[PDB]
Amino acid sequence: ATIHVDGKEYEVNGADNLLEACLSLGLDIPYFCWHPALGSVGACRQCAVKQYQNAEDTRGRLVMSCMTPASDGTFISIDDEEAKQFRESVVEWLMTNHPHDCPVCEEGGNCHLQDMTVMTGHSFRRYRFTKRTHRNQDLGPFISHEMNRCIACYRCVRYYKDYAGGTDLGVYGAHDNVYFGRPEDGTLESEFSGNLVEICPTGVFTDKTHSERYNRKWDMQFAPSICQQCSIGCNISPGERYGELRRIENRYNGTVNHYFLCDRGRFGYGYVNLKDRPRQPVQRRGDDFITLNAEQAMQGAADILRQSKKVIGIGSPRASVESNFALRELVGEENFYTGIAHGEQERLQLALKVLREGGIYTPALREIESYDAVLVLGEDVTQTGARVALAVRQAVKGKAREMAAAQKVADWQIAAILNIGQRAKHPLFVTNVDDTRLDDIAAWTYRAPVEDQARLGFAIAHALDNSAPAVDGIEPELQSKIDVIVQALAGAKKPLIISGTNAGSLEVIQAAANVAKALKGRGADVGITMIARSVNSMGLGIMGGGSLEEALTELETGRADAVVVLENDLHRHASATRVNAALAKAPLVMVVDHQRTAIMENAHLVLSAASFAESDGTVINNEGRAQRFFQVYDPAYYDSKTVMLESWRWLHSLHSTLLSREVDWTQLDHVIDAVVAKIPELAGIKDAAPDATFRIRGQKLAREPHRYSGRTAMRANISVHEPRQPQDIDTMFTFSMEGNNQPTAHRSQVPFAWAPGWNSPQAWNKFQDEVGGKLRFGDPGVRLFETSENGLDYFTSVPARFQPQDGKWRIAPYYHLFGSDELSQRAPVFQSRMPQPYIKLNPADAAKLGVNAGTRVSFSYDGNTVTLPVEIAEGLTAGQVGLPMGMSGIAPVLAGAHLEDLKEA
Amino acid sequence: AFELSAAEREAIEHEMHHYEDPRAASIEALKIVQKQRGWVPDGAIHAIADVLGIPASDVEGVATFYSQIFRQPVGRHVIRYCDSVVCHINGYQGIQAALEKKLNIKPGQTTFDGRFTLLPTCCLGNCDKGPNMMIDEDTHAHLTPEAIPELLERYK
Amino acid sequence: TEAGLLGKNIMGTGFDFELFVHTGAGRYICGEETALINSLEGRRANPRSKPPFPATSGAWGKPTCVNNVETLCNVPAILANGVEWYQNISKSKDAGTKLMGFSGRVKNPGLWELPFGTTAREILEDYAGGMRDGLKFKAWQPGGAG
Ligand SMILES: Cc1cc2nc3c(=O)[nH]c(=O)nc-3n(C[C@H](O)[C@H](O)[C@H](O)COP(=O)(O)O)c2cc1C
Ligand code: SF4
Ligand code: SF4
Ligand code: SF4
Ligand code: FES
Ligand code: FES
Ligand SMILES: [Ca+2]
Repeated sequence: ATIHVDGKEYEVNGADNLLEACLSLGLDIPYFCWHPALGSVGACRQCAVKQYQNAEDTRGRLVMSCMTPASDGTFISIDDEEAKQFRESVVEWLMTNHPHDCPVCEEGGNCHLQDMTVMTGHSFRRYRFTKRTHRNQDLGPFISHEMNRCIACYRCVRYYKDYAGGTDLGVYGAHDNVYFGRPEDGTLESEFSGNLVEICPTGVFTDKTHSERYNRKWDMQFAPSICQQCSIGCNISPGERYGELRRIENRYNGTVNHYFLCDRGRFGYGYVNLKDRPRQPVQRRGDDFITLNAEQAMQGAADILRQSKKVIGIGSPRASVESNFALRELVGEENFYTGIAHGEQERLQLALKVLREGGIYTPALREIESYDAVLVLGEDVTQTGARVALAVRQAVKGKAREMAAAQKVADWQIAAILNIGQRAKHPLFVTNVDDTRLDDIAAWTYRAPVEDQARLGFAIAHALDNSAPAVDGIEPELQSKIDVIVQALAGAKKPLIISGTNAGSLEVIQAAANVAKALKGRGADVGITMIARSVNSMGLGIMGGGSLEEALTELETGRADAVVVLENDLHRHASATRVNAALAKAPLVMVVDHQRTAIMENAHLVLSAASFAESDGTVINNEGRAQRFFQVYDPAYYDSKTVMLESWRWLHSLHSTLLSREVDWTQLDHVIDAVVAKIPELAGIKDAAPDATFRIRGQKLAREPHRYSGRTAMRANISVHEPRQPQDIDTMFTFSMEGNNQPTAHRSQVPFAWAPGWNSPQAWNKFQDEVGGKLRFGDPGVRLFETSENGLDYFTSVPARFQPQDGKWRIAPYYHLFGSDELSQRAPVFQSRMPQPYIKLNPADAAKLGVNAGTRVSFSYDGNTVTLPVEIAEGLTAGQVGLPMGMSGIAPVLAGAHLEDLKEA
Repeated sequence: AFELSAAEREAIEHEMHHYEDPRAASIEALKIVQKQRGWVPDGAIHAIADVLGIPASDVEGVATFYSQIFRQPVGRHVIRYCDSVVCHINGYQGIQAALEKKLNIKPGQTTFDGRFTLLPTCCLGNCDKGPNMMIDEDTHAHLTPEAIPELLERYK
Repeated sequence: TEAGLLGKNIMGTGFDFELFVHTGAGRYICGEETALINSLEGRRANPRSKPPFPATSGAWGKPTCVNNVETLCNVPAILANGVEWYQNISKSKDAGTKLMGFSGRVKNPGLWELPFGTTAREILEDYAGGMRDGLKFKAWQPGGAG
């Protein structure tokens, strides 16, 4: 199209509204109620521009730019006096009841309302009457509530209800007494309640975890990183102050996690600030855990490895590509073992084979929202890959969007979208051992054991295409439901099959692969998504290695007398007794870790590794996209005796000391080159981010904002002499003010969004090419593998029915967003949000044992009896028993396994 | 501790098949609970949400949006005197002063024994016979401050 | 309903129609058409912006039209006593009659019916009969509070 803004010609998209078209061009228009993801409602009355009918018009007409489409030849004015007077008046009306709270408000310096008050030029108050006040509700441990600061812009209710699909946040009252919150006191039950701290333009919803140890946005040292709490790999901005990780802000990625994270990845960062973490290397001599610096620890470790007959290495899916590869070089690729069990590794390798050899295009997380039918097989998406569940909700509302678009309604008229789309929505068929959080919008939910879920998928694949292996033993009404699912998937333009490794069944993955292949063979634009468990599970699968059982047999037989455990607690993937016995038999245990685990008591040496906040590296997400995360802060800047190095740095210097008897603290780009030389299937991680020589017109990228304060006084209590600015030889970033964070800088790794006049999270509008689109100069991250030309073949191994045998109980995994990822359970703010460990039972099974709800029953697995209180699950099937995966004592490896001696305590 | 009765649930269902959307019976269900108890307690919002299927936030927003659905407990009889423009021309101020002298309360407050609750209301559709005062089933018109004690003593 | 005027098979026409009465809950904004549609659906009575329009997507997205009581009561006269006769009632740009009256400190408040073109003074001293004793005409407001 063509618009005339103050006489200047501009070329914009004709389908866009005028506010987003003018914001894409860099023009500044105040706005509150419009969000790029939530659509438009036109409440705040802030985006007024004067539109003219033709080229020569004097009076014009004041119009709302978030309702006005950017049609061809549209003449508007922004800076003329009438529009500025109206926008200043609207800001003034918002400022009548606003509390005098900016010094004691967590949004100060990060406030959209402050930015728009300053931008409109309104600074003189002529209101002398009283201001309305509101009582503050309790929203739980994550979100702090303060309703005095609200401007009634309706963004919270729009996001939480329409977008996030929540049910316990609403607007109450009329006129100026509108109240936004829950009907009563309680925790916000949505898994994406944390995004309200960025959706809300004011300080109504604030980060309570940040509020405990609060600092302003200009004082925060930011870095671009990847969230380490599940396999989705949402881009984040961890920001620190005074040596502790303070906040996790959302980092815009137009491909993955544009405006939204989940609650686990926003509030589960508290394990970094734990005081029991190893900070210096520790050697156990006799029973004395003495403390070394880096050099003597490396020398002694290299010696004690040098007179050992065989050294094995147990990596982890928590660790990065570089650290696992450095361990692989240290011990040799024959003696390198992945830290996961055999069944988990089999499921992970099958998921990788489906992704990179199945011939079906795996979609990006932003691209999930543009699919017409979703079949989720076996994966509890909301509890394991929650952001994928949010994107699935968007794809389900896509039917209402399409129905509105068929009747001359644009995509930003979300009110008309919901008016036309009353209750019609895209088909969603979720399958699990119990009820999920997607069942409120799902067209069908199938509660069945994982064998029966796999059989459902196999029957769907056979009904879609007769070349798939058939299933015998389908009940007729279940067959009618298969026909309904097949009719929904066949009529869809873009179907999407979502599975993963969390179900604990290979056959569900095989069934999802066969459904995707059958839909591909009909000519549909089918996509397949696979949810892995940990942050770098796909990278560990691509790198490969032996399973944990092989390493345990090597330690127990005596062929290996030296074990190097990299960032693995070893109890989540194997039984505790076997791991403890194997590590007790081994005369040399060396744990390279950043979290105090149970295996460090048996460890002979502990290398204090760094977490994601104090290290760089590359992680591969569930879609196969390599993503680089950078160090946020130097740990030794505040505590000089802290020796907390990168895991790959520790292992590379250990290998160098073992070989040539000197320490070699390498550079990250050297390890990247070693990975892309030794491992050609990981050769794409070089393009994930540019190397340390990357500059923007000669200068590096600044970690901290321009107004970083206190630099001559933040360490003055230790010494009045200012220390060294920490030098970053690994990355293109600097630990200082002196860098570049321009929105027009030719770069993709943006540490934080800030623009002059835009201090809120709305500065991402300045950092994007067009608002709500991609990051300018491309989104960061690169896919490792392309879609294969030829696919796989149909998996003929159709599993049998689940037969409940007496005395044996099938463990059904019940994942929790707060409690399954180990590092998140380490966080102290998650210990109040997580539920108490309850064992889930069928009513028929509870009647058979004669136990009621809440009774403590004991069960013995691997020779250890543990007691749990019983919760009655109606959606479970008979012969199964529900257990919470990931909690203390209940490893996620227990999923899909039998359980013995289920009796009342 | 709340439980919808069989009669209230039957009335809510009977209102529910009138419309094609169970959400459309939310206002009438709230009015049914209002008639059968006098006010809408905290558990009633959750009960209406459970019966209808809509979330409790929607029912709470509907109950708090409308002025004639009471969420706080009131007395046995409510007083809803018109304070709009025509009744202001007719002089509702004397009626309000007489009511505040008799009941010894404030508009919006209730009596100590729960005998009456003093409230203003919107237009009552009785401008030609203003001022008007709305009690539970009666629309008293041609109000005078001398007749307020005579009118308030016939309700117990 | 007991006379067959509503429901099925209305005097052999075959047109199916049924009417239900929904009582309000005391809010002035419910009178607006889009807000009436929103309050009929059971939500908070918030108006809807144009576009869209309630003639296309009204109640629950369906075609829905809302008419006043006076319009729906003037419809039978237009339909039964002819169209050109209804045009020959008031000789002005507006055709038809209107319910009219005065209220507030007048001698005879009430409601009458007047054709278009009637001056406002003709209700003061004729139908209302003027005001009470010792009252001067300071102001008047024709169309209610808005
Ligand atoms: C704020 C507002 C309040 C209204 N209240 C009423 C009302 O109470 N009763 C009524 O019959 N019309 C009311 N109307 C008018 C109609 O709702 C609507 O605007 C339209 O004029 C109806 O056209 P009609 O006369 O053909 O029915 C109101 C209009 C507005 C803008
Ligand atoms: S929300 Fe913004 S304007 Fe309001 S008190 Fe906080 S910083 Fe100030
Ligand atoms: S609480 Fe925040 S997001 Fe919600 S209406 Fe108020 S200012 Fe807007
Ligand atoms: S969905 Fe996973 S990767 Fe994304 S924020 Fe949540 S825990 Fe982190
Ligand atoms: S942004 Fe347009 S009125 Fe709110
Ligand atoms: S103004 Fe009071 S009844 Fe109408
Ligand atoms: Ca580093």
